[PDB]
Formats: sequence, structure tokens, C-alpha cells
Amino acid sequence: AMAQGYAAEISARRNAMDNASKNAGDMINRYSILYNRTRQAVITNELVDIITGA
Amino acid sequence: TNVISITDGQIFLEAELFYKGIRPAINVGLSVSRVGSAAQVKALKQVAGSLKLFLAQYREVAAFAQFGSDLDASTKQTLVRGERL
Amino acid sequence: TPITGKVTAVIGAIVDVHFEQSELPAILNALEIKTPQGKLVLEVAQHLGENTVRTIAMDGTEGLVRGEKVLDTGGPISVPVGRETLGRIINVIGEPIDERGPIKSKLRKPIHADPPSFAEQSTSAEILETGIKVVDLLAPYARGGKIGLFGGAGVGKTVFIQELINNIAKAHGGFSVFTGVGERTREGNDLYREMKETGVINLEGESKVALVFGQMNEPPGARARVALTGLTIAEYFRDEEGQDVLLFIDNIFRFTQAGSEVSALLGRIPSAVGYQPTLATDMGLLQERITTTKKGSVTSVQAVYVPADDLTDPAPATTFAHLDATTVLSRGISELGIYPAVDPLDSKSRLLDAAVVGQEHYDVASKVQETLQTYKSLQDIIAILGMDELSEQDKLTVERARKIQRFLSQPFAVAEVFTGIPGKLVRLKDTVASFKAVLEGKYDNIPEHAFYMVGGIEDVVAKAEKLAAEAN
Amino acid sequence: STPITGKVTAVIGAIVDVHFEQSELPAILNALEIKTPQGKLVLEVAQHLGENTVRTIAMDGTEGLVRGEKVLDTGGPISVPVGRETLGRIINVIGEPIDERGPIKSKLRKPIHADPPSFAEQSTSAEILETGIKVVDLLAPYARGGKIGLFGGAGVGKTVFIQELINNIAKAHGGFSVFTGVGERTREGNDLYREMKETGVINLEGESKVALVFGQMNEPPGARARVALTGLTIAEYFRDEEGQDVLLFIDNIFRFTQAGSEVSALLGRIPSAVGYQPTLATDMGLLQERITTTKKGSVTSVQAVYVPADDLTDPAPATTFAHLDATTVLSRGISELGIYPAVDPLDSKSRLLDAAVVGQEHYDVASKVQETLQTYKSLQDIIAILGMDELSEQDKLTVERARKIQRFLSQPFAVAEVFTGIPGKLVRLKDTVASFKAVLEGKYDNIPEHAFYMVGGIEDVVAKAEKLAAEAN
Amino acid sequence: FRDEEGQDVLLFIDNIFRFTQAGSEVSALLGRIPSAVGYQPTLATDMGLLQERITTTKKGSVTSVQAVYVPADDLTDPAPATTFAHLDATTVLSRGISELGIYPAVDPLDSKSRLLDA
Amino acid sequence: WFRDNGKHALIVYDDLSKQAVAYRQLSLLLRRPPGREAYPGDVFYLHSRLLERAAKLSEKEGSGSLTALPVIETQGGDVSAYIP
Repeated sequence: AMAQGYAAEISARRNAMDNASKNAGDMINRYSILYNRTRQAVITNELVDIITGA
Repeated sequence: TNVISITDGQIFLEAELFYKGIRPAINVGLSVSRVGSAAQVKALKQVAGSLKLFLAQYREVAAFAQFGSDLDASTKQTLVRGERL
Repeated sequence: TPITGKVTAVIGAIVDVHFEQSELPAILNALEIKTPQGKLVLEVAQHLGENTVRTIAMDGTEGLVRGEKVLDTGGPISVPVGRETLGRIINVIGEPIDERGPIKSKLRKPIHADPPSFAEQSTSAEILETGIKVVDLLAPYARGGKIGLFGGAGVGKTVFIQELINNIAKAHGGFSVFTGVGERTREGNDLYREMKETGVINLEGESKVALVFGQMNEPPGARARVALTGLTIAEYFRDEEGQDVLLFIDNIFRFTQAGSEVSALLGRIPSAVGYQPTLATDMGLLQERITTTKKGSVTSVQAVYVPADDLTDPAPATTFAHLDATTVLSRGISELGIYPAVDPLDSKSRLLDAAVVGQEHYDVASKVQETLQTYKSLQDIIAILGMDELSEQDKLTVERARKIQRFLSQPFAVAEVFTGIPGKLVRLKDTVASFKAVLEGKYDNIPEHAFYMVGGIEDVVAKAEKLAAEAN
Repeated sequence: STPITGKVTAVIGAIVDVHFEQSELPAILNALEIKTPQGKLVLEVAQHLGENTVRTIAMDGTEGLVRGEKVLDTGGPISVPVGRETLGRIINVIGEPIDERGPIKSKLRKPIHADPPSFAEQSTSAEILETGIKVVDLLAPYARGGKIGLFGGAGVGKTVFIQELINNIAKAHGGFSVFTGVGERTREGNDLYREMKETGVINLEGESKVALVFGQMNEPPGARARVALTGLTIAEYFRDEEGQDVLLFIDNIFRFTQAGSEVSALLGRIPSAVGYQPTLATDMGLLQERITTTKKGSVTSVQAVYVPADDLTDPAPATTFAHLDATTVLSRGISELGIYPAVDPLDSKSRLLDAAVVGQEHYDVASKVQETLQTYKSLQDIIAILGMDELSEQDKLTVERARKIQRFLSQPFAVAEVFTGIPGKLVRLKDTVASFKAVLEGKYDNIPEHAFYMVGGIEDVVAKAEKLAAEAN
Repeated sequence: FRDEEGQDVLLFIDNIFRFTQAGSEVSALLGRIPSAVGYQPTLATDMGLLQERITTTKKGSVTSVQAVYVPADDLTDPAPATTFAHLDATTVLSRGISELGIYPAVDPLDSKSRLLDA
Repeated sequence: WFRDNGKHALIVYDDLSKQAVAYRQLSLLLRRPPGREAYPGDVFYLHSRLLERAAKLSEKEGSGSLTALPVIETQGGDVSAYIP
């Protein structure tokens, strides 16, 4: 029973952190999308402001 | 950006630190000073030479303790040392 | 002799009068153009040369025939001043919007006037008790100061200002006033109603409140200068009357917005975030003018509607400096459901120090902020992994912090429209003690849902008992 | 013969609108002249705006200038002297030395802007330079004919590495070095002056070789921009005449780009070929293509691309990073940690690095050295998790070979004397290469933790433990 | 040709995105300033010139068709949204279905509409 | 000149995106009104004309062949970009 439980908790270290790894992947993809969009939009707004000044 | 390119450095007092209770709020990792301890009374220097490295280590264990789990002896000792410092 | 000018061009709300004579109207002075529907006064804004000065409209710009004879008052818009102002909700020109007729003012000071003297500035640390929990502990309200509640679009600014008004005014101990810029029309109506009902302005008796309303409907120039008119009325009521006067400005960001709309049509090259080229300077001239000198006490509530709900906007950023006790309320906290919506980790009052409200109070606020900051810092790992995956110390701190955040809201006397509960005003010392206890676990086993929308920890325990009766 | 002069009519911003007379319209980029009560006012013409009025953004302070003061053209572009006479001097952007070191008369004071090498004058080669630092001696060769970039924010002090590289190279250079202080902090300017003079590189009275020219960062932007132009002109002259492999270091090409953008905005032009900069393309390409390799010889460049704290977004920074061939990454975080070289042998790169271009062994060791450090980086996470136990015998050997080698990656600098206090180290390529291999080979695997760190060569790692072991016995 | 023979002509269009983008290009060429994102002062009237005048008369009809290849199948382009709103039912022309047994492969699976009243 | 001779060939408009940026600068300096992404809308016109240059000719004119090898710069996968 102890061997099975240690194996099962090691699974919980590969089947609960695995869910946490999935959550981190999803959050990281979302945040990467937001930051890549924010950088691009900032550069675009900068160009627009510079031309609108000119 | 221009000031940080012209100034001597920074004490980039991030709002999280001041919110984290550390008043004053020099975010040591985000701090910088080009001059450094060479422009310092060495009496400070003898202890700062270890203070800086201890804060650096605490920066290395901040994530590990953020996980909120156990580790080896070096890691736990580093976390206690950094929090105490 | 009379001074008459001919309207040379009217573009948007920025009109031009080519006063073709010797003594042109002075800058920042009032030019009056007799439209058949009233006195469309104008602010002579820039002497564009060639005997042409560009003016900002103080009313409608439609139908001004190019070449209308514009008569010049010569000096600034003379806002009527005096105790008679009380109970009358003046307009941006100082014209009495109250359908009570002209108000017999003994005098009328200029709307534009010199700011407080650099050597006449009575530094004070007195904390004015408003009762709201975030106002109670996290950021004290300076008595006779300038408390700015820079916050999102209606996400609590109007309600917080209204509740603070209904609270402070009764014991104002002086002659308060209300000044609005870009006020929602219904919200302005409601503010007038509450002031009438609370007895703050007695229709046929003594009134401690005189109003100047600058609702968003008006032309941009009127929106910008209405708050200046309010500030002139306020400074007059502060020096001449020499008694504490509570002047509250609603959505002072609307003043900057008026500056932004006017400036582009006024021929100033576009600035940051398209904001007016003179954001900070003008905002100071209309903010630094408001202060509690030794002449009298000034209670200033200058709400700023941070555009785009991101306080990084240049106008709100310039606003943040000139205000003393900042109580930020942002949509992030509101979305959690807390009505008071104050961002406790952000809203701070420099009026709060160790020796200001008590060493215990300072420590209580420090611990509370540390806990909430810990919760925010650990929120990422909490969402990614879960509450179990972290430390039991961390879990305990997170639970206490969640309870504390759920304790941040409170029932406000006029907000009973939304939450439905009769309002609760938490005593400052009682609130500090309650928070110290709650962090110290004197009620850590009380229910979380019994911590929201109640009074002090006493009402918290009563709510926990009620939840024990009902929820079971 | 006839001295062409005009009437400087309008001063706006930092730009002086130099009108001119009939046929007196100076050309763009030509050297104007403006004599002022404070001395010489340096203005470079801009877009010749018609109406016989050529715009100009000055290289000196806009203050005091009085409208209508006559300005007579110098007949050509802005100029600084060229030749070995420049050695040991701090040439200003205007060209008037700011050190009060007296005019070192040279053969010519060539115009700053000129033609680049043709494709028949642009050659290419695979050569490695002895940079004296084992970091650049092993993990990334420096090119004798190719650009060698760098990175690292404030506090990483890459300029220190620059001075050290200059000194070590000059110590075995048949040709004279060169520098270009693009807008450095003035105090850093004086400290660089002192360290360069006393190191023997800048022989105040002798025959120095590292002519440091500084843009001084405290002027209107035009001088800062054109300073790198001046330095490139100087190095071009030195390569053209002496024909020896003439080094080239640029202080802060990121500051150079900030100056270029400041010039464009200062000029009437609309900066939009980057999204905030229209001239970035032309000026940056011209400065980079000034560093050219010819059949006569090569003028190897070394530009420092300061990292605006992980500015991956900026198009100009990416153009600079993909405008070179080899580089070294000196981070202040997790790279200066217990390292006097403060470099990161992992993130570094060297395109010239081939077993047939860098030495057969040097690639064999580096492959292991890169892998072991990457494995050390790979073992960086694991060791702190459960402890230093999980490693296998080969792995723990790597953890005990690399964590000492990564510590051994450090080296005190021959120019960093003033701060650290450890006398400097300057081993060679035949030294450092076989040095790291022996560290990998385990022939000195018994050395202590700090034994090979902050040390010299492999033979120099023996004494460090031996003399330190005297305190224990 | 429809009105000169009373002939009910169905029309097929290359790409509404193509025409709108070309109109944006021309409108930029005219002298208008750039708008918030990628537009200009007269974005809508371009496609509004033709498509608002193709309707059904007594002499027949004018029920045109706009050819759209869903670019990355993402509805973050306003013109594609209004075009997919223009259509009544959707024919899911999946490539596999073409080999599944139907040469036309016009799936009536995505034939959703509330216009089917008594 | 190669293709109409009937032969085959392969053009490589290497990094056409930078050529588009050069056109954007040329338009801005030449004061052509700015548009979306601040490049003159004529960028698409020039690019189309430069791109539809090559194809495989029919037997009517001798059947010349030509292959294009243009490249672009995905600014973070700049899908919503104009030039890309």
C-alpha cells in the first residue's frame, strides 16, 4: 500500500502539476499574445503620432 | 529612458516593494549604481560585499519559496537568510 | 467709450473676434457676443495678432453670424460671491441656474485670480473622519486638505463622492460648496436632490452649500471654465469668509478633457496621448489655486475619471501629483464585487504617518497591505496550481487576505440603492481595532460572505451569527 | 579664393537656419563655421531648404547665438584631423580637443562623411583575434576583419571590457587601435581617460595608439550623432594609410541610434522608417558599412549594443543585432554573479567559430565547454531542487568540472584595476584554449572552489589554491 | 445585361476583402489621414457603392455572390463579418467532403436560418 | 529580358518588406499623404506590379518561365500588418 501510494503521489506530482503545467501554458500563451499585441500597437501608435505631428 | 541612459543609475522603487511593506522601497534587484562601493566608506563595504550577494541569493530563491514547497538545505537557508536580511 | 468687436470667424467652439481698434480685449478676459438666445460670453484666449484674438466659447457656437458686435467686459468673468451663493446652483458664467432669480451678492470677485501665496500655506496633518473602511484605515482624509479620488468611469467615483458628501456636510462646521465639471445630468439632478433633502441647502432657510454645476452637456469652453468658477467661489469663501469650506469637484478629468478638445481647434500641435499641449500647467493653475491657507480651511474633493481605466493616461498621471490623499478605485476591485472598490494595495494618503493616526494604526495598515500584496503576489501560482500546492502559512495568509478584501467594502448611506442595506459608517478607531483583530485572528473563523457589506467587526460577528441561522 | 558666407537668420530648437547668398548656398553635410564670443560654434548644414536657406542643426550649444551673424562655409564636410598625431588625444565632435592637450598637427583633417568601400573594395575573411579574456578566447572568437558586438545594461560596464580588449590587442597589435565615445557620461569619460593614460595605452608623452574621441552626451544631438561619423573617418584613414589591421570600438551604438533619432526629430524630417525614426536605415547602415574589409587590409570593428532592458520589440535594435557576426553577452544579473569577466559563455556566439577556422581542438573543447556549461545550466535547476546528489558520476564530474569552470570563467581585468584590486590577467589563445580543456580534462580536478575562479590560465589556477591552502595549514 | 434582356443574372464577386482593401488603398492615395487601425476617412462607402445597388427588380433579380476564402478562418476582419452576415445559410465545403462522395460537397449542415416561418 | 526569350529563370526579391519600408520613407519625404501603417497606400500598387511581373508564358509567345523568391519580415507574425 505504501509503495502504491508513493507511486500514486509521484503521479500526483506528474498528474496534478501536469494540470498546473497546462494552466501555465495557457496563461503564458494568453499573456504572450497580449504583450506581443501591446508592443505592436505601441509601435503603431508611435508611428501614427509621429506622422500626425508631421 | 533618456534619464536612465544619462543618469548614474537608479533606485527603481517599484510599487510592489513599497506595497510589500518594505518602506523605503529600493527594489534591490532592480536597483543599479555605476559608481558603486568604490564611492563608499569601506566600513560599509565590508558588510555590503556580503549583503549584495545575500540579496542576490534571495532573488534566486524567491521563486522556489513562491512555489511554497520544500527543498534542500542550501535553498531553505538562503530563503531564511534573504527574508531576514 | 464702449468696446465692440466683430466676430471674424467661428470654427467649432473656438471663435475669432477681430476687434479692429486700439485697445484690444485683454487675454483671459471676457468678451460678450449678443446672440439672441443669451450672453455667449467668451474667453479671449490668444491674441493671434493683426487685431485678431481667438476666443473660447462659454456657450453655444451655432448661429454666430460672422461679424456680430462683441462687447468686452474687459476683466475676468466676475463670478458673484458671498453667503447669498448658498442654496443656489450657479452656472459656469456665474449665472444662477436656480430658478430663484438673481442672487444678491455683495460683491463679485474675478473667476481667474492669483493662486495661494507660497508663504501662506498652513501645513496640516489633521485627519478628517469619513467612516468608510478604506478611507478609515488605508488612507486617512486630511482635514482641510485636497483629497483626490482618481478612479475609473463611474466604477465608484460618483457614489463615493455622494456618500462622502452626505457624511461630511452635516458636521462641516462651515460653508461647503459643490462644483461639477462634466457631471452626468441625472447624477447632477440626484446630487441637487440629496443636498436639498439632507437639509444642506435650505430652500427658505440657512444653506451651508452653494453649487456650481458644469454638466457635460455644455460647450467645451464652459466645461473647462466652470471648475475655475467653482474654485473662485471656493477661494472667496475661504479667505473672505475665513471659515472651513468644503468644495468638492466631480470628474476633474473632464476639465482636462475640455482642455484637450479646445486645444486642437485652438491651433496647438498635438501633444501626448493627444492631450492638450498644456495639461499639467493648466491643471496646476486650476488645482494649486485650491488650498487651505492660514486665511481659511479648504476641504477639497477632486475626483478624477482616469480615462481608459488605466491610470497611465497622461492626464490622470498629471492629476495624481497635485492631490494629497489619493483613494484610487479601479475596475479590478469592482469586478470582485466589493462596492467600495478602493484599491487598498494602491490607495494611499500621505496624510497617514506613524504619528498621524496612531502607531497601532500605522502598523495595522502596514500588515494589511503586506497581506493583500502577498495575496496578489501569490495569485499567479494560486491560479496556475491551486491553494493546496503552496505553503500552509501561505494558505493561511491567503485566506486571511481574502477575508480582509471581502471586509473592505461597506454599506454607504446613499448607496443603499444598490446593496439595499441601510448605510454603515465605520468608526475610525473601531475600524482600526477590527482590522488588527481580523489579521490577528480574533474572528478568523467568521464567514467570508458575512464580512462583506457590514459595519465593524461587531456587525461582522452579527452577520456570521445570522449566516449560522440561515445558511446552516 | 572667394570666402563664401551667409547670414544665419533663424535659430529654432537646437537648429540654426543658415540662409546664404547667391551661389553661396552651402551644401548639406558641409562644415559651416560660426565664430562666437564663447568661441567656435559648430553647425552642420541640413536639408538645403530652398530660398537659398540651408537648414542646420548645430554641434554646439544653441545659446548666445545672435540672428544675422555671418557664417562662412568651410568648403566641405565636417572634419577632424587624421593620422598618428591624433593618438593619445580626446578629439571633440567639433574637433577642438576638450582635454586642453594642444593641437596635434596631422597630415590632413579629412571631411567626416565619405564613400564606403566598393564591392571591389569590400573583402571578407575568417580571422580570430586574441582578446586575452578566456571568455572571448574560448567561447566566442573576436574577428580580425569582422564586427564583434556586445550587450548588457547599466552596471555591466562593457566599456571596461572594451578598454581591456583595446589594451590586450594593442599589447600585440602591429596597427593602432581606435575608439569612439558616442555620448558617454562625462565622469565615465574622465575615468576612461585616467585608466587609458595610466595603463600605458595612452602614453601622454610617448607614442600612444588608442585615440579616444568622445561625443560627451552633454551637447545638442547633432554632435553626438556625427561623432561616430568622425571616428569612422579616423579609423578609415588609419586603415587606408598605415594599412595594418586597425581596430574599431564604438561606445554605445544604442546611444548613437538615440542620437540619430534625436537628430531626425530635431530636423524637420518625419521619423518613420522605424516607426519612430526615418533616418535610422540610412545612418545606421552607413556607419556599419564604414567598418569594411579591403584587399589592402581589414579594419575590424567592435560596437557595443546596449540592451534597453530586453528591448526585443525595437526594430533598430534587431537591425543592429543582425548587422554583425560575432558577439559576447555580459549580463549584470546571473552573469556578473561571482564573475569579474561578468560574461555569459552560453548566450555568446561566434560565427567565425569553425574547427577549420578556430582550431580543431578549440572546437572540440568548446563543444564540450558549451555543452558542459549548458549541462551546468541544465544542472543549474536540478541541483538547487533536491540537492547536489542526483548527478551521476559523469554528471557530478561535470557539476564539479563546470561549476568550477563557470566560476573559472571569470578573470580580473588589466584595466579594472581601480575597483576590484586584483592585478589583471592576460593569458593568450594557446593559453586559454588548452586551459579550459585541462579544466574539462580533470587533470586539475582536485583544485578548490575558488582555485580556478578569478584567476589566470590553467597553470595559474595551481597557485591560487596552493597559496590559499597555507591558511588552513 | 439583366435589364437589357429582363434576364435574372446571378453575380459572383472575386473577394469583398479584395475590393474593400483596394478601395482603402485608393482612399489613402487621395489624401485622407489614417484612421484608428488600418482604415481611412472613407472606408465603408467604397464597397457601399456597388453592393447597395444590386437588388431584385420585377425584371428578374440581382442576387450576387461574394467569393470568400476565410483567411485563417478568423472573424476579426469587419468586412468578412458583414459578408458572412450577408449570406443566409452556410455550405460547409470541407475538402474531405469533396472526396466523401459529393463532387459539389455543399454541406447543408450549416444551413441555419430563422427565416423559415409559416 | 530573360523570360520573354522563352527560357526559365528565378528572381529573388530578397526581403521585399524592407523595399516596402523604403517606399514608405520615399512617400513620406515626397509628402504623399500618409495612410494605414503610415506607408503610402501605393505600396500595394508597386508591390503588385513588381510581383505580377513573373509567370510561365504560353506556347503563343514561346513559353518563358520565371520563379520569384521574395522574402518578408514577420514582425511578431505581423498578420494584421499591411506590407506582410
